[PDB]
Amino acid sequence: KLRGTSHMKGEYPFTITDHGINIFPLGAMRLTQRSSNVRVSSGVVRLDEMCGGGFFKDSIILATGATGTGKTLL
Amino acid sequence: PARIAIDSLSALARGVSNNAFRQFVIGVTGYAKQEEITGLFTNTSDQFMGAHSITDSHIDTITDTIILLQYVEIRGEMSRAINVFKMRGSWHDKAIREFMISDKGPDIKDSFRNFERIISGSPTRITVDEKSELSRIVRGVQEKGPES
Amino acid sequence: EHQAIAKMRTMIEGFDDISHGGLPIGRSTLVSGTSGTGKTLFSIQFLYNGIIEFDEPGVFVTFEETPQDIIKNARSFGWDLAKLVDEGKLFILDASPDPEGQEVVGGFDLSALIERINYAIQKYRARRVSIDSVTSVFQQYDASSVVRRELFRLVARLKQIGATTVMTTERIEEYGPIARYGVEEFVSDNVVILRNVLEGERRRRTLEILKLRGTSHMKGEYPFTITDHGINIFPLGAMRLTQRSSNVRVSSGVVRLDEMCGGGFFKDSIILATGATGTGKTLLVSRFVENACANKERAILFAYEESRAQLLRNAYSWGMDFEEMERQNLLKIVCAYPESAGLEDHLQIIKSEINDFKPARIAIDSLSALARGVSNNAFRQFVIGVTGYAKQEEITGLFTNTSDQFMGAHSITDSHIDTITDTIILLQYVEIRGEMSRAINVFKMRGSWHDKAIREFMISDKGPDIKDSFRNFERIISGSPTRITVDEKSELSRIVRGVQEKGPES
Amino acid sequence: RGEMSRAINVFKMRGSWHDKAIREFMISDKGPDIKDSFRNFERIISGSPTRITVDEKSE
Ligand SMILES: Nc1ncnc2c1ncn2[C@@H]1O[C@H](COP(=O)(O)OP(=O)(O)OP(=O)(O)O)[C@@H](O)[C@H]1O
Ligand SMILES: Nc1ncnc2c1ncn2[C@@H]1O[C@H](COP(=O)(O)OP(=O)(O)OP(=O)(O)O)[C@@H](O)[C@H]1O
Ligand SMILES: Nc1ncnc2c1ncn2[C@@H]1O[C@H](COP(=O)(O)OP(=O)(O)OP(=O)(O)O)[C@@H](O)[C@H]1O
Ligand SMILES: [Mg+2]
Ligand SMILES: [Mg+2]
Ligand SMILES: [Mg+2]
Ligand SMILES: [Mg+2]
Ligand SMILES: [Mg+2]
Ligand SMILES: [Mg+2]
Repeated sequence: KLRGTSHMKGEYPFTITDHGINIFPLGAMRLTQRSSNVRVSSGVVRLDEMCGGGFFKDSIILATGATGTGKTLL
Repeated sequence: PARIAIDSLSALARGVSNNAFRQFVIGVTGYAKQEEITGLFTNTSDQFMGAHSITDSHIDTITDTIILLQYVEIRGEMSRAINVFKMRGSWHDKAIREFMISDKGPDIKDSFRNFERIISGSPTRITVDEKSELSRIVRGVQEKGPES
Repeated sequence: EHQAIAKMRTMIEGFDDISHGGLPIGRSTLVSGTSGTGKTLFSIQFLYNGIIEFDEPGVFVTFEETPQDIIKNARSFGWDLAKLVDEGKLFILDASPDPEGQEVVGGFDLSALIERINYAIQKYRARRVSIDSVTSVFQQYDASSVVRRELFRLVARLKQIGATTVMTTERIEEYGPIARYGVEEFVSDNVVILRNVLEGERRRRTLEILKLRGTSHMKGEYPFTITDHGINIFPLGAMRLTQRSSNVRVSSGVVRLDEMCGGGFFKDSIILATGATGTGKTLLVSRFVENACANKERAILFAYEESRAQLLRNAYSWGMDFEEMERQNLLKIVCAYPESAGLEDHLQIIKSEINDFKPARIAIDSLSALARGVSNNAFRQFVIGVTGYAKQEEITGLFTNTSDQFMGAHSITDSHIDTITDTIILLQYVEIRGEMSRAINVFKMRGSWHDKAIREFMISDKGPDIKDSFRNFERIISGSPTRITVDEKSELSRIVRGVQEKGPES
Repeated sequence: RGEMSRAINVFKMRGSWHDKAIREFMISDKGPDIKDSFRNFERIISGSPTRITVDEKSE
């Protein structure tokens, strides 16, 4: 509590390092990430063609599959 | 870095609770999203073939583009296959392709067109009279055209 | 009203509903809870409101906080108790001990205090009274039996005086005893309990009325939030089922669909769009929000999966420029991580934003996003909320739900919200010849007729294209169909040879 | 054919190339005698296969 004002409610994980306390407001970060129309290769030209030209520079790419399928390669 | 990659988020979700994982993901995800860093995350589905869900941990939603690898039982042999399941900004291919791994790398060949139930890993080969119709012996209407 | 007890209005949002009218007049209500639970706000706000809406001067007794501080803090929400104390509408009565004190004084002071309070009320002609943390008073050196007697006295003098008091109290455990000494619970006329349940790192505050000696009220815990406006409770169970229903129609942003929908969605309906990840629920919503703007209506989009930036890249790639939509002051996008608050909070942020903008169309992209980690009973209860609000407000709704398993989903929703929604538009993948193809289906419409066809649809730069169904297919829902042909080649436009042209001319 | 026959397979080899076939294999006083694959079966992995015996192309 902070009699008199507002704040963020809940627990928050922080880490004691060589630079003291470091708290990560994993709920404070805002949904204002920058997004463009740029492309980038992958290391696989054909894959680049299937994806439509290439992975966007601004994005997250996920690679699923059973053990041994070859994500580590990609 | 301009590009970051984490091999097996599936490794990090070992033991740790779900909610605590999803939190980590959102974390390493958004920091890379706002900082202009392209990132490739690796997930290993606990069960080869027959996997009914993209990720056991249900992260698939917090992602932009999904690339999927999955074994396909073909004639007593375990072959790979790849699919750009989804991409938010682009068009991307909808063909579940085959692919070999060599000393050179990943060669993405064709799709399994003559099959059914591919996603289940153990597909059903099904040509038995390919698209040329029972008229491969074209009936016999064409018996008038050539003469003397 | 049929209630043997005449109640007084707190004017705190929804408390009155929960208490079926507000506090009983001439009695005392124990409002207790742990630390930072809302006690002092409630009390303060209880006096305030009686002052601003009924000109009912009030007396506020403090045992720990300083009279300067109760004023200082009270500005946080935007009230000037100062001025009120100036007009003599609010007398603050300081009973905090001193920074340079002694030891011993809690019985003849309880008598002196009663005699004190009687005065202030007599002098200010007050009708409302608060007593903050009586607990801290016996917190000098006492035991159960001495408290009960000393409370009883105060309460009894208060009721003889005819005052409608409110006493705050502390507890240690969120679910254990109600009060500290475990005696306040039985000497009060009414008991209001405030909790700040931790549970999974987040924090949820609820308000409960255990008892009102004399009347009915709303049983159980009810969520509430503290904001720049004070306390705010949501009677998620008091929300009656008497929402208006019309036969009007509204586009879906996509024509073919509309057809499929008997003629465009109902103005008064909750719309559910399920399907595997990547099926294009997001797309559809974008069109649904767009169309309202193309017709000059206001609509909000609450996105819990995509950034406001990305939401625009993709929206443009699908044609439809959201930029303008923001400019013409017709579309308003929100964006919020579900982990950036609890359900009680998100529910209100939505409502609020729904008021400051008066949408006609609302679209929450990914309810299954909000379902992350929450207990189903807590989620279902959220859904009912947003949904309900939207229904009783004539605001069409388009909700989105993503299924945990692509292809092979034996259920519309994993949270079984199915029956809350009025219309359902389904999306899924179809492994047709080594290829993942999209298929759209209008599963159910409550008031219309809607097509019963599982049409294939392809996504393009222009957007959604609704073709035809895989008639010659069995096990379609299986995700990976089987193809049986009694025909196919059948008419439609046989005539072989050279049927086409090419890019040159036709 | 109503018999519990074994099969071996190198599922994944990180460095090497390893064979991809699912090979039949028996056991005797000599040890493991790996045989041929089930080239003409479907759903081996599942355990309860299904011979294809495709009518070739049927001429
Ligand atoms: N030099 C190579 N030549 C042919 N095939 C190879 C070669 N190296 C690896 N492979 C094949 O690729 C697979 C290796 O998988 P990969 O390293 O891509 O990562 P993964 O499947 O995502 O994760 P993990 O390595 O833990 O299994 C092997 O199962 C094997 O069949
Ligand atoms: N403007 C505000 N907006 C949002 N929250 C606020 C605001 N002002 C105060 N709060 C919150 O309200 C709480 C204040 O509690 P309050 O002073 O009403 O009584 P209490 O915690 O029940 O008892 P005590 O006075 O002993 O702490 C704090 O926990 C704080 O986080
Ligand atoms: N410009 C485009 N052209 C062709 N297809 C596109 C285009 N944009 C997106 N798509 C397709 O639509 C999908 C994007 O999904 P969409 O944003 O519509 O929401 P969703 O699938 O319902 O939910 P989520 O995006 O959270 O997975 C991609 O996977 C892709 O196949
Ligand atoms: Mg692996
Ligand atoms: Mg690996
Ligand atoms: Mg998604
Ligand atoms: Mg306190
Ligand atoms: Mg207090
Ligand atoms: Mg989405």
